[PDB]
Amino acid sequence: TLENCVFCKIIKRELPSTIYYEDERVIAIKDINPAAPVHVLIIPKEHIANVKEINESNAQILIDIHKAANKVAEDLGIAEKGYRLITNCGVAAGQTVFHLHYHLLGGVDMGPKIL
Amino acid sequence: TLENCVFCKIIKRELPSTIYYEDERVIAIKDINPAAPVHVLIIPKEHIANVKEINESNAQILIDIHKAANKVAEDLGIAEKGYRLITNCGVAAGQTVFHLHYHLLGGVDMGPKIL
Ligand SMILES: [Zn+2]
Ligand SMILES: [Zn+2]
Repeated sequence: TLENCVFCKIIKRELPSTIYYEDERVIAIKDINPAAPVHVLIIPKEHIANVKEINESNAQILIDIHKAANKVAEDLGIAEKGYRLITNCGVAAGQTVFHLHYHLLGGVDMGPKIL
Repeated sequence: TLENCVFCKIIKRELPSTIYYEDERVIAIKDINPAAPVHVLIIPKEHIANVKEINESNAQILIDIHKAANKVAEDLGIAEKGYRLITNCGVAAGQTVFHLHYHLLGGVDMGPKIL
């Protein structure tokens, strides 16, 4: 855990959340400034800055991350039409919370341009 | 392999490519219609439609995928400023080639809006 990390705080129940999935390794929460009708953040409980810090010792968390993305996509009714997953590394990529997460986005036709 | 899949063809050398990383499980190639100065597709050799088909039996490929994304991000000089990874499931999410891949995007400030 990092003292000053909003997601770490959310995990330890120092701030509120809307939690769509949870276990000892990962949590999935509602993004409070959604960029699409369904916008969930899939967050590993271990504080790691972004995917640049993933390596041989911790990489299994990617599995949990994608597992929970799929389960939540089903639970929230976007799985069949589909969805986008995004993770960012660094401020140039738009990262503003430096604790690894994927954005699960869905419920609107997002179309051709990915950027 | 699927007969009619462009990426499968690329892998079997029936079409050309610019290949930044390769082993028996994964390949990373240049996107020929780049959406950013660096735009690489990270593609598992096994033909799977998108991440909705990832499950307990095949999920280890996510690791290879993120490993190669990181190595290529370093090789191409975008790792330090950072980068975005994107994968899409379904036409509503903008998927047009139905063989699982991540887009590795970098070399330009992409900023706040992820969609
Ligand atoms: Zn944290
Ligand atoms: Zn294929």
